[PDB]
Amino acid sequence: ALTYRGADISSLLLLEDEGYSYKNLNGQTQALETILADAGINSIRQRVWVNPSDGSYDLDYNLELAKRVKAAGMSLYLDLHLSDTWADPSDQTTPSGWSTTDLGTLKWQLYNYTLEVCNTFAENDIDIEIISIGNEIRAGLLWPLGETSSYSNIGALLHSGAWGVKDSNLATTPKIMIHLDDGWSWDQQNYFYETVLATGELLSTDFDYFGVSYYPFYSASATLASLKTSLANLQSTYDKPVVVVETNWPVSCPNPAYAFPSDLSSIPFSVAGQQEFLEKLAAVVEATTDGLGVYYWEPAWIGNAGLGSSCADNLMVDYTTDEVYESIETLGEL
Ligand SMILES: *[C@@H]1O[C@H](CO)[C@@H](O[C@@H]2O[C@H](CO)[C@@H](O[C@@H]3O[C@H](CO)[C@@H](O)[C@H](O)[C@@H]3O)[C@H](O)[C@H]2NC(C)=O)[C@H](O)[C@H]1NC(C)=O
Ligand SMILES: OC[C@H]1O[C@@H](O[C@@H]2[C@H](O)[C@@H](O)[C@H](O)O[C@@H]2CO)[C@H](O)[C@@H](O)[C@H]1O
Ligand SMILES: [Ca+2]
Ligand SMILES: [Ca+2]
Ligand SMILES: [Ca+2]
Ligand SMILES: [Ca+2]
Repeated sequence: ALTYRGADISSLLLLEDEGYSYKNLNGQTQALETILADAGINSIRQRVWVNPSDGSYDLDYNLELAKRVKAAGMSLYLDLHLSDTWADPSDQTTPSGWSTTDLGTLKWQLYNYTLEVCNTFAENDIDIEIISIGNEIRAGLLWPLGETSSYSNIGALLHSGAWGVKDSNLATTPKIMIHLDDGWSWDQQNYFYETVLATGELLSTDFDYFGVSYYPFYSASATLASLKTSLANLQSTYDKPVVVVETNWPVSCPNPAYAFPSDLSSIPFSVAGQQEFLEKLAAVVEATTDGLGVYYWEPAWIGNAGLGSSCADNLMVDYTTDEVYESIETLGEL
């Protein structure tokens, strides 16, 4: 098995608030984290926002959710969006209150944030396994100061964030991840790290794990073969372990906006499809020297079945009954 077989279920507490509830494989209502834990899912990924208006995905939200993850027996991976809202390669909005004008000041705010996110978690007695300094930061983070016009700035902000983690009172220090999208592209992956490390503002010893996203429905170049190479090259070149931290496969996709990659076009859009996909992905990752795991993105997000894609349903739960699909078991045995 993979060391880590996970899911990001950040939406859970918001969805429980609206009324919703989940059924296990045997038709009995049960808390989603216990259902998942029972399937072999050993790790839960959670997105963190800094000061969202309505408190979605804030620190308090995450402590509430992480207690339940801890209780259930699973490890915790915090995905620091380092923003008040969605962070991705086309939106990296600096948190309100943080500097859009002074790097010296933004670095301090970031150090303080990671330090004290960590110290609060240590205070509430919750262990953190993985913390990412940004979500999908290939186009940088904390705009404008960390836009890709300044890899020197990005490198320096990462160093600040990492150092807040190291300096916290966590009994065990979380493994620090840098997370880029387009995991399949070695040129994208390598370009970021060589350019940033070349500056000398990020040190190789500032972080522990590579994270990558790997989605099949945003470009026909996302071949399993291209991912195998990207992952192997990241590891050979920089001597660090690699994790696929976000992936989906549709159980229904009638109007894709992009051709699926050539080595995945024979996989159906069904629950069985999801399993075959996850198995083929897991094999790539098992065979990568030091390939530690796979996390599915938002398997249970009722009312957002498309999960942002041009595909109709990417969930691992039946949204007509709120019952989890068998694909959850395949995820847990990867
Ligand atoms: C540095 O980072 C923290 C983390 O976001 C910023 O928010 C402040 O966090 C501290 C530490 O958790 C809070 O203080 C603590 O509050 C609890 C409950 O009231 C109390 O039991 C602890 O003993 C401690 O006082 C603080 O309230 C919170 N502040 C805000 C405005 O939310 C902090 O502000 C950052 N620092 C700067 C100077 O920007
Ligand atoms: O509700 C959809 C939501 O998707 C967000 O993006 C997620 C994820 O956070 C990213 O890390 C990844 O690149 O893509 C997925 C969507 O497939 C997005 O940031 C939001 O704007 C929403 O569309
Ligand atoms: Ca609640
Ligand atoms: Ca069974
Ligand atoms: Ca079980
Ligand atoms: Ca730009």
